[PDB]
Amino acid sequence: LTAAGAFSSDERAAVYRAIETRRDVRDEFLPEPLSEELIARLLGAAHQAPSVGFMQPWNFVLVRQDETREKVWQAFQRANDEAAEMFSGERQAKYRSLKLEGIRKAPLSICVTCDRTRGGAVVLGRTHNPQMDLYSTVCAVQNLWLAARAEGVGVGWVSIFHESEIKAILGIPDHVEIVAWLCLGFVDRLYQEPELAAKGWRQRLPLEDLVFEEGWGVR
Amino acid sequence: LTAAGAFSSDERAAVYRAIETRRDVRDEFLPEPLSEELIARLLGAAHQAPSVGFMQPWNFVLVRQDETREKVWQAFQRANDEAAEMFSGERQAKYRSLKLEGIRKAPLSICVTCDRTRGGAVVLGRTHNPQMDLYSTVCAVQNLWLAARAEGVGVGWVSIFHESEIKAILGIPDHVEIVAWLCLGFVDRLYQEPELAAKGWRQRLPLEDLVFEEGWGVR
Ligand SMILES: Cc1cc2nc3c(=O)[nH]c(=O)nc-3n(C[C@H](O)[C@H](O)[C@H](O)COP(=O)(O)O)c2cc1C
Ligand SMILES: Cc1cc2nc3c(=O)[nH]c(=O)nc-3n(C[C@H](O)[C@H](O)[C@H](O)COP(=O)(O)O)c2cc1C
Repeated sequence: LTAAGAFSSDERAAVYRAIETRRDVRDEFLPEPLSEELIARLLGAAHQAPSVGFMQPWNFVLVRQDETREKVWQAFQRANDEAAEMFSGERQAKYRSLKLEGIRKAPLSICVTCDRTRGGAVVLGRTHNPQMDLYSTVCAVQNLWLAARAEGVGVGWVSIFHESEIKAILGIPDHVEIVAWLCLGFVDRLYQEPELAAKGWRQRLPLEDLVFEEGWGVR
Repeated sequence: LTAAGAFSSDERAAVYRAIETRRDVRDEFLPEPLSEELIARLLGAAHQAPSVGFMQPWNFVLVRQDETREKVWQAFQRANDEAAEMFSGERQAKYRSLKLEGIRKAPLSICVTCDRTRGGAVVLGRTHNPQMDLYSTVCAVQNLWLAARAEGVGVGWVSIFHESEIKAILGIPDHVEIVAWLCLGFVDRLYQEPELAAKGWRQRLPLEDLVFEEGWGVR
């Protein structure tokens, strides 16, 4: 190991700037393809996330064809109407007004998966909670989401669809599970607070109400 | 919604630095207490994470007492004994020589939970994959891991336990699930590559092997 400590004031500020201004983007994606170099940078950041037992359970399928985007978007529509019919009155009306994906518009999409069987028979750290491998994959997603913002690339996670329909589109095996579908593209503008808060779907919870001391429920 | 774009060369480098140099720390934690302000910043960061339907399913149980850390440590050991047992001969010995937690060393520990029933009867984006709320919570963890790195603070995830045991020690309800136990403390030395690689457990996988173009298995 080598010497380490806190970043400089400017370095820490750049770190919190990405964490604080990254948004989940749906409708602001610009049409320019992301350079090959920029993509390698984004995947690299993801590849450096931590992973249980250093399993590195992830795979990334790059999707850049209209044909594929169309099939995925339709799978979204089928699922989204279904989700829509799970609400009523004004909350349903409000649900149908939200943009929940940017699939056909984002010049790039990425389906991040988790190979449940990588790492051999037994994987360190996943001996007691088997979901840790999936969680590892999410860490890879956030690292990319954060790297993306710094590059001025908007990223949007889309989870509205029946998994099996997507695995069919991409040919993903049974031992591999989809963790996320991500829409990517440059942006020249972002919301300053979560879009769902601005559109009145749900507001930011008071952090002070979610922190306990020693025991659950104890402030 | 306002104008936005890529970070400056220096800001981008800072974000990538945290991403590339952060590690899972187990045995280098320092006894020095973290200030309440430093803890607010780390928690603030996590709370800036994305969350399905803006669910914000997380809660953070700060642990700072010797007695709690002792009970939690015993839990770890039992779990870890039965885990080591799952490896044979050569590998088992290697497993046993690894340090997989700094529960007793870390001056601060944080149990990050996910309330499966928050957000109402139905929660946006979580109508097809009921796991999206846990995934959201992992995003919170990764933001805290990254901010912590910039603060010169180390973070170590420990998942080798029998969850039911930890829930009982912290008095966590049935509708709430533990996503992660994070050990925290200042750190002045960090491995230059994942500790498990340096110790011969698993090497870094070749990213080129995990990226596909358009469909699974296609280069
Ligand atoms: C696991 C997960 C799944 C998500 N799925 C969707 C989705 O399907 N459609 C969508 O518009 N947003 C989706 N989101 C984004 C949240 O709605 C978003 O985090 C929040 O409303 C805005 O957060 P932000 O302003 O930090 O981006 C998802 C987020 C997470 C963490
Ligand atoms: C979901 C998850 C659970 C983990 N659980 C443990 C654990 O129980 N004990 C441990 O020593 N490390 C644990 N780790 C850390 C990994 O072993 C470590 O991230 C990897 O070997 C190299 O990580 P780094 O690049 O962060 O150093 C966990 C990581 C993840 C993502």
